Amino acid sequence: VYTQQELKEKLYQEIISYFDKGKMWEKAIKLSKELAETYESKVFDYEGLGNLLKKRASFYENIIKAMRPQPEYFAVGYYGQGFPSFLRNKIFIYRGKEYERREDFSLRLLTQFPNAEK
Amino acid sequence: VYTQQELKEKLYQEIISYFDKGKMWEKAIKLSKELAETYESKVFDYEGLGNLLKKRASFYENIIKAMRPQPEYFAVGYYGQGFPSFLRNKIFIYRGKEYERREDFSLRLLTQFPNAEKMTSTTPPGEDIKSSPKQYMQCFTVKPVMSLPPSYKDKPVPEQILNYYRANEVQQFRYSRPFRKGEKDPDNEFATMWIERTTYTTAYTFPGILKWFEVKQISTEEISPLENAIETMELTNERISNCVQQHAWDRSLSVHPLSMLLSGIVDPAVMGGFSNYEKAFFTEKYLQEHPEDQEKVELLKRLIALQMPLLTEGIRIHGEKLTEQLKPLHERLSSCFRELKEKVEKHYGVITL
Amino acid sequence: MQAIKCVVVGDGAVAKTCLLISYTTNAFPGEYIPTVFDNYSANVMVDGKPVNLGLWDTAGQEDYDRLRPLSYPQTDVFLICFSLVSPASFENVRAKWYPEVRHHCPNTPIILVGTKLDLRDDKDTIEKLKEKKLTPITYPQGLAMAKEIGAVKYLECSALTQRGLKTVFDEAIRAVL
Amino acid sequence: MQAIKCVVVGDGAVAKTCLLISYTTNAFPGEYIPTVFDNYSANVMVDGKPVNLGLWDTAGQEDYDRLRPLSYPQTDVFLICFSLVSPASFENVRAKWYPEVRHHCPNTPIILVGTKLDLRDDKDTIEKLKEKKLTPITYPQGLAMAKEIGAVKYLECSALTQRGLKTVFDEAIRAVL
Repeated sequence: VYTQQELKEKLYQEIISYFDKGKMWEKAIKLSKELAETYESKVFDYEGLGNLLKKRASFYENIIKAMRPQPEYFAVGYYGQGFPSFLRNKIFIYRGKEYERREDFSLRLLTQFPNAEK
Repeated sequence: VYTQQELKEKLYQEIISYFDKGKMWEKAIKLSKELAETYESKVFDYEGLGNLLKKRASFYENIIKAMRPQPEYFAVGYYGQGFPSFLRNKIFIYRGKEYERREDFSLRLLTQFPNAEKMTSTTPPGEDIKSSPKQYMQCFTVKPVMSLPPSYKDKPVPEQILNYYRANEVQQFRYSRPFRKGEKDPDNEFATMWIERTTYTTAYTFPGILKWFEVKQISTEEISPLENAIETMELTNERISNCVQQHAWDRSLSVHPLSMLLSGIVDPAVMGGFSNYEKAFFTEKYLQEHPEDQEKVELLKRLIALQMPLLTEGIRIHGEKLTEQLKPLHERLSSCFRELKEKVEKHYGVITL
Repeated sequence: MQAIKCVVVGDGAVAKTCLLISYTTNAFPGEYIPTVFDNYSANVMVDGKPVNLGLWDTAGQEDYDRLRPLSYPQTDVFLICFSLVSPASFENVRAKWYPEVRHHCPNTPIILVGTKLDLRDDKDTIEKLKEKKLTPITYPQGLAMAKEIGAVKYLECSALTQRGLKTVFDEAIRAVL
Repeated sequence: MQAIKCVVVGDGAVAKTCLLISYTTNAFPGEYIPTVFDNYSANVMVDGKPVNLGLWDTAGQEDYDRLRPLSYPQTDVFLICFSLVSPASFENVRAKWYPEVRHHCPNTPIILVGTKLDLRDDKDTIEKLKEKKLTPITYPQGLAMAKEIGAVKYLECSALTQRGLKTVFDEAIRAVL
């Protein structure tokens, strides 16, 4: 059955869980606000508000307390014509990983294709 | 030093603590919101947001989880002239205490003054005492007008929210005046009922700086016996709905309250209100007593009719709690319930969904 | 939460109905609202903690003897009720209301109430009863029936001035307590 | 958090400055931005966990010998640096840069780097050095100095093609590790 309400309820609970474990807490807060608002103004699941506000407190504490790395951003120019229709001659500015070394990344993008030159 | 920011910070922390321990959590939430907003938008004390939101979660959990008593509201008329300039001839509608007994409260207000007597004509003032010395008093318990809170008239809010509003943020007050108007016919005590209710406004919203508070505006009301039947049926149906749901939201609950209410419904043994409303209204003699004032009866009919399925759901929860001990009680309950279903359908001429 | 179970039984010429309908409504003397439905319960405590209380309103009609006996089982206290300024009431007490109810439940604390306590000293009603060869049963006879039944307290309340009514139900609640 | 301390010392005619300013800036070959301030530190790890790393940029000027000795105390590893296609650099290595720095801190793991690794096989620069009676010191002589100094690894990197530069600092970091 799942009327729309309890569906988004499950969706937002999972989205919050993902953002939580994924170290992006600004968004996890930004959505826990929408949850709590709809709970306490439409369904009054005050146990929900309880544990939800608990989680949001944890979110704010994590944003300040710890510290998390900065991804390195590369900029890949898939140049030429022997490339597919969607990679041909335009730059894919790959987000990277926490402390990726341009050699490591260009290495993985060697692995991504034949003709590993520079 | 204390620049303004950290001052209100201390103030609001203390205000929240007071409202917390004082069992008024709606306001404690309403203020923890202001705290958190100013923190995270002006000073970024995210440890503050942490513990603050923690506390607000506790607040919401308490509002729903537990249950707290309802204060009883009296209405004291310090009548006479031997009273000071500020208590002289105006009514102080004291907020009370959790289960205060009008004797206990009028006792404390005996202690509050010399000349511990009582008045008797509780409805009107006393003219001989309108300027007399020898200080006069009158004490009586009244009923709190329900606030009509915003944003709550359409949603199906749980009970806790409503019962908790049922005594706080209250400003209008009401009392019951039984006036005798009609024939003193042998058995029928309900053919003379008239109520001229007491309208009381106290311009400060309980609770506040002080428990007591003087009334500001006082008005008279009027209730005809048909309209009295109206409110009696509305209150009856609401009582039944409330007990039904309040037991639908708990499991370790006594079966006694529903036995109470259903027994009350079934057997008006000492005095029977169904047939007495009948004798008063359903006969043509009342249409000779009321040619053009009729549709009150259609209201009464549809309200008892809507009582019928709510009564049925009460019987359903009764069966959920029915046992060999409740076997004879539910036996009679089912008996008179079926009889009443057929009575309303065929006997009355009334219609229900 | 805990509850209280108790009974009120008697004739119909004394009107304990008004007494209880004015104790529950919280109302002022002389301004009671009669209500249609019987079984006046209430949510009021006196001592210790809040509890749930009812008042079984029992008919005075004779035919309704068939329906009554099943309430008494599994109760906490009982309030056997009589009147002091009604001799027919006392006759019914010595005939039916004391013997049979005490017979169904001889095992429970019991309390006794004295109704119309202001007409026990009213000269006009006493006069009209003397002319009708009717007696206001005084306190010693109440004590006699009390020590015959052994109630935890023989009490006397009223409804024109509510004298000790709250005292009566205070004692009744504190009977188990 | 944990840090890394290490030194780079050598002449001025080889330009290790460009090497480190292009390893820290993350930049592409042939597009380095020189910067004013020395002491090129960085926030980059290779293995295990993130750490803090610096690169002491040490002058090649002779007068600045008065200021240098105090950096070496309380360090973790040292990167003694030379060039393969510069004979004057090798002379200074055998005279000053190997002996004295090894003298102040004979107790620490050590690593060696080989600069201008693409002019070690470039025929034109080799020709111009032969005409100038200048020799490209080949790998076996590097091995000789390596087993004379006992470095955990003798490495050879570059800056025109960055060949193994990251390998050099990988080994240097994993020296303690």
